[PDB]
Amino acid sequence: MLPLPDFTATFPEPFPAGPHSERTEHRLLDWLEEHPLLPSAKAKAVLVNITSHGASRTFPTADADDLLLFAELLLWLTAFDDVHAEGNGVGGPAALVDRASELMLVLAGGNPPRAMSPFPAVLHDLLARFRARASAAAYHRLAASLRDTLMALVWEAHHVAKPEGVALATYLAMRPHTVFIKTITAAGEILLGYELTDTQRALAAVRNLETAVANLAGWINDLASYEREMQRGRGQPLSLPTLLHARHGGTIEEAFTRASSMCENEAAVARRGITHLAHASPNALTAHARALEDITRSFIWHTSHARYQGI
Amino acid sequence: MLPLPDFTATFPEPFPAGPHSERTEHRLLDWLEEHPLLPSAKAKAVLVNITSHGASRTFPTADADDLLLFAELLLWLTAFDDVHAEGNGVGGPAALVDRASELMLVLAGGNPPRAMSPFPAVLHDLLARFRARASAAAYHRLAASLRDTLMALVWEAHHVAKPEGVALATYLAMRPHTVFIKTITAAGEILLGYELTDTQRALAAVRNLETAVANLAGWINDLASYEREMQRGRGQPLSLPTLLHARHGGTIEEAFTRASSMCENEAAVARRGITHLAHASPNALTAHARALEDITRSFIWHTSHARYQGI
Ligand SMILES: [Mg+2]
Ligand SMILES: [Mg+2]
Ligand SMILES: [Mg+2]
Ligand SMILES: [Mg+2]
Ligand SMILES: [Mg+2]
Ligand SMILES: [Mg+2]
Repeated sequence: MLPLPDFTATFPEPFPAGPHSERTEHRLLDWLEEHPLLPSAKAKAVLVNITSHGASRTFPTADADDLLLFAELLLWLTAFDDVHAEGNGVGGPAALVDRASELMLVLAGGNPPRAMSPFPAVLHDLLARFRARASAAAYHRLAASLRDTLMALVWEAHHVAKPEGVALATYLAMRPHTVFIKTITAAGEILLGYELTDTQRALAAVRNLETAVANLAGWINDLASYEREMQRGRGQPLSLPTLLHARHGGTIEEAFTRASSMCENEAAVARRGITHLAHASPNALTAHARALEDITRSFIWHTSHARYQGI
Repeated sequence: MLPLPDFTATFPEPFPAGPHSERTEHRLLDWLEEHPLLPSAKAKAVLVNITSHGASRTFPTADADDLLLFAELLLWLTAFDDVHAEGNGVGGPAALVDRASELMLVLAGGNPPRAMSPFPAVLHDLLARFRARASAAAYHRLAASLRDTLMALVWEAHHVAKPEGVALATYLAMRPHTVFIKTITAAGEILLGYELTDTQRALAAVRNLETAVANLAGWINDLASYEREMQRGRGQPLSLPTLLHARHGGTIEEAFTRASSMCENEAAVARRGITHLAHASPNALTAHARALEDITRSFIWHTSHARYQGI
């Protein structure tokens, strides 16, 4: 069972998906035969599916080409998380640090030594295509979001063995960086062809909406992933219900009820923020509100995927 | 003894120091009583001295105010390295990861939870003053350089216990990030009031000079710091002579001879690169060549300081 959040009042189904979902899924499989990032063909098929079909919901406006770019970056990042991070790879946190440091060198520019992992070179190519498409500031924001995620995955890898050693407030601030929401949005500004001034980014209305969408994305993933993340060998995962259970005692069921209330409140904040920003102003504050709405709908959609709940 | 590199033909003494060296040293001590980053008053005095007097050589053009900003950032970063990183702090690599993750949150923007270390809040204030002074792209480059350094300090902390487990080529690519040269230069573009186009940064002449200055800064620090870094309890440090000694066998003296040859060659490359770029073009390629020359002279200067060789 486990109580789950109900978004009917804030983000009702269905979530619009754009056209190019099945082509993207095929062009992603051709790309991956050219750059094998996943060991298993089974794992590859599930991840290619949720990425392509999820990307259709994240950016319904699209362009079959722009969509494939974003889908390739998101699959690259998720595959890296799944192969190396969260303790999935051997060698402990130290091996992830070595892999993350190679990627930092790609991000810093100026040809680093060749790596025997394929992830650095793919990232190099992906960043090249995004740099050509984005403004200078927009690329920098994409690159920053990725640098921050790498530090946060290193952080997570040092705490998965003892999730109870993490304070709830630290987890809530770190989780937006491990759920990739900042990279998704920075990629969205590029591909949807808009960009906010640094003064607009400082607006409370803009920050409060971005915070609520980041919280909601991480928390719903935590709830949707808890059973799968649990069925592995290790104990409780480093995630929201585990920390609420440690904080309040009681049962996991009551932790999920608490988390589900947290998520519904956060969805209400996000809905109200989308309405404020969409009620016109600069066209950049709209479009951004609409970009964040579709990103949010796609995160709610992907919790029903096989990657999380099987059948 | 230990053979050391001779830069007389490439970067002869003396190195010009600007005027405001002693005021900066006093204004730094007043700042630190307001924000204690160093435990000891002895440690504080040495570090304030080399930072203020070194900063006078790094940016002779100056402005007593602009100089104090840069000096505060460089002292903040060096104090963080000295207190938490390279194994100086207890709790192993994991404690440094937690401290670095707090700083990543400062860099990402949007108020993280309050930390009980003072380093995050000082960084928050320092970044605020640099954002007001720099262009949007220039601030982003400063912030990126700092993100990259944090990952590289985390990397170093995972390898100091077994320096021989590091390949020479990996160390050479990582060391520019732990010697802080990229932050120094990005701060210089801001404070000297210039900035390169992304196409200029791609010029071979610009990249080859930046690489040679980064190599030289890290390597001369390695050689100057080897005796001090050795006199601690642990064995050989994670640094150039240690890795050359492991690569070639032989003696530490022959490793230092090899490293000294590497440094003199690199200084010759840097000198030739400074001449090419200074021979006019856009005024931005000059000034940059001159900025890098002064940065390089300051790194050579600071190897004679008490922080490295005592008396
Ligand atoms: Mg993860
Ligand atoms: Mg996962
Ligand atoms: Mg999950
Ligand atoms: Mg160091
Ligand atoms: Mg040191
Ligand atoms: Mg040193």
